[PDB]
Amino acid sequence: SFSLLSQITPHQRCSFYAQVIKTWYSDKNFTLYVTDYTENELFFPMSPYTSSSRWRGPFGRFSIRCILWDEHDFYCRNYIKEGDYVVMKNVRTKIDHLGYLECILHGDSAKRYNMSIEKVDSEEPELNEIKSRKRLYV
DNA sequence: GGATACGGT
Repeated sequence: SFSLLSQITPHQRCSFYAQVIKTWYSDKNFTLYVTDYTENELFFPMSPYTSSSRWRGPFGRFSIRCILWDEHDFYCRNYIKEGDYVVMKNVRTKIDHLGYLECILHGDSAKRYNMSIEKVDSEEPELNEIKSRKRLYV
């Protein structure tokens, strides 16, 4: 069962459609910042007043950090791009050291949790409400 | 397992 990002809470597993806003690779993991243009009180409030950021929106509490480890990292690092639409299935949520929600994909070689992320074609109607909502904020 | 909304590798 799919949730809107407004609906997700810490320390569960969930699934959602989203757009990728920001990527960052490192030698430990791959990070996505993603949104479905719904608000969550535990999301970081992104400021439009920061000087010099490459972030162009959405602002306020509208996006979530996803940390991708191991096979998820290796698969996505050079594949998932800023602007892409994704569907993410059976991922874990937690709270960071400051009280903010984030999503995690741990390594799962034993294939216990059936986690996945894959690209979604821009034309898929599953993305329609994301698109409809994004019009509110541009 | 990383470590704060940047950095744009």
